[PDB]
Amino acid sequence: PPQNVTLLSQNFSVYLTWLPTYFVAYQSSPTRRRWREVEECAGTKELLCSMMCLKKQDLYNKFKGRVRTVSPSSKSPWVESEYLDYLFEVEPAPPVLVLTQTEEILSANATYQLPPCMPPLDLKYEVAFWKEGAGNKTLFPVTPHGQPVQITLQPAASEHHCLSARTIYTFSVPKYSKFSKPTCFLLE
Amino acid sequence: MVPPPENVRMNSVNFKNILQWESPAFAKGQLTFTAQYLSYRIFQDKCMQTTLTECDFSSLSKYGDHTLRVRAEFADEHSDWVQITFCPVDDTIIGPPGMQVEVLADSLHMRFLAPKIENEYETWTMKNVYNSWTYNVQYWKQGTDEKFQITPQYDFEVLRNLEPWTTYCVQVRGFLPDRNKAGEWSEPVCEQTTHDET
Amino acid sequence: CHIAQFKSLSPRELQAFKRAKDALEESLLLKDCKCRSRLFPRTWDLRQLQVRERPVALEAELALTLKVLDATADTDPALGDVLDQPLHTLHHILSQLRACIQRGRLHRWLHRLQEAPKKESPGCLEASVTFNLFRLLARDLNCVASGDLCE
Ligand SMILES: *[C@@H]1O[C@H](CO)[C@@H](O)[C@H](O)[C@H]1NC(C)=O
Ligand SMILES: *[C@@H]1O[C@H](CO)[C@@H](O)[C@H](O)[C@H]1NC(C)=O
Ligand SMILES: *[C@@H]1O[C@H](CO)[C@@H](O)[C@H](O)[C@H]1NC(C)=O
Repeated sequence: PPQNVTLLSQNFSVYLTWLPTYFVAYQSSPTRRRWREVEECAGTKELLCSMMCLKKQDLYNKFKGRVRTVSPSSKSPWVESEYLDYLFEVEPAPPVLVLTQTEEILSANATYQLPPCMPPLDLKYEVAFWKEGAGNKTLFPVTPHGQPVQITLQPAASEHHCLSARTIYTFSVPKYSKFSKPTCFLLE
Repeated sequence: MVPPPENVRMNSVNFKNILQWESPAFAKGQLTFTAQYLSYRIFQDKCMQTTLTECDFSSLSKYGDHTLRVRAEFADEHSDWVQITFCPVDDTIIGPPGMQVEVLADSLHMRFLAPKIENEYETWTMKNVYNSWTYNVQYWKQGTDEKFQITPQYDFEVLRNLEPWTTYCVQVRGFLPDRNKAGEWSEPVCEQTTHDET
Repeated sequence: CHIAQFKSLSPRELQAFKRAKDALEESLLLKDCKCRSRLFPRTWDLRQLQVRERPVALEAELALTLKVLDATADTDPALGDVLDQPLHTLHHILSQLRACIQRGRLHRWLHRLQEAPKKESPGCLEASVTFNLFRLLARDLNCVASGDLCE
């Protein structure tokens, strides 16, 4: 009998976590009277399951999921979760910046590892730029995914600068993520 | 019996759509006005019996065409409807962009900030409304009146090989090459260069 | 023809659509929904058609949606308070879509969309196009607007 039943989204994917062999199923909102089992988490011993890129899934509506504890001796009742509308509740992930330098220009390009069944989400990122241990950082304008942010560089000295970025997903309302791990390098 | 509103126009800049009009000559008393927009079903009311000479229509869909009408009302009698048609994507004015300018020796780094849409968000600006947005930059040496044009690929550009210790003024505007529609220019920002060429 | 602008819809418009889908779902649960021979979702994806044929399929789905929700706003005025702005937008997209257009999987699809209003209950069609509302806007319209980049 698993108690905590949580259907959460983290880094462009939907996971189901439960706390006490396990069986997990899902139900689509249009197919309300139909459940469907997960083949990957069939008899698993973990406490989380990937609810992303399922066989007959429909991320364009809300869906719930249920999980029950099983054993060679008994079966526990199903414990369904709350609904999660993907397009409105998905949490994005911080990008990975590809840093290149040309003359006095530093370009910070964002890259993403995205699930294959992901809808065509509108991703933009905000780059943070600052010297290592400054306190005051520099936020640049919101930039589309696929275009680099070009940054003016002072040629003198060789100061340790760090770079960070965060993703902004915008469908009905902007949804911000945390900032990535700051990538620090040797400016010149 | 009641005169209609005169000079009825739609002042729209960056999809801030303000229906402006001038109050006609009336001697019996203070007039009031009622503006309507044609929704999908019927003319819905926006401003009802206001004393102002304008009404906010920024909540309009901004896709497609809208029909707007306004009339003047005094006591129970009212004037005729003055009706206009407004297409936001085509009739709105593209405001000036922002421009951050930095001086670096004989170079000149300028970043362009998009014109903001108040009722939208930072991730949906005027640059995102039009599919063929491109900035348009114009600069000159202060006092020469000889303008030079440049079309940057994105929201950043560098003006290299300039004259040292010389003041240059720069402007930026939106532009749509599919229609050859130009936005308003930014206010001229003038900055002085330093020395030496790399 | 210039539908490339519809890759990114204005968020305020999507907030208006989201209020519509939330309002329709409240009315669909009390009506007689879920009829036999369902049409949405279509079993195949629009990328499996040629770029010039994708607007044709999208037009027939959008015209059905517009026809159903227009009949829904006239049935329930209270429900039409929210559907009004969505209806205006769907109509405009449909107008822009028809400007890009002159027995395979497209013939049978266009056929079932055409032979569904005459052989299905209203509450079913209402429920069928409601759950397909953001499939159409976020995926199908996006693909058609992306032209030769949707593949
Ligand atoms: C979920 O688990 C946490 C600890 O993991 C607990 O504090 C909380 O009460 C649980 N929620 C329930 C039982 O609803
Ligand atoms: C996000 O999930 C994808 C798989 O869906 C993975 O490739 C990527 O590394 C993850 N990013 C994180 C955990 O930051
Ligand atoms: C930056 O990364 C994106 C990843 O989506 C890629 O499409 C693009 O080619 C990269 N380079 C530039 C200059 O944007």
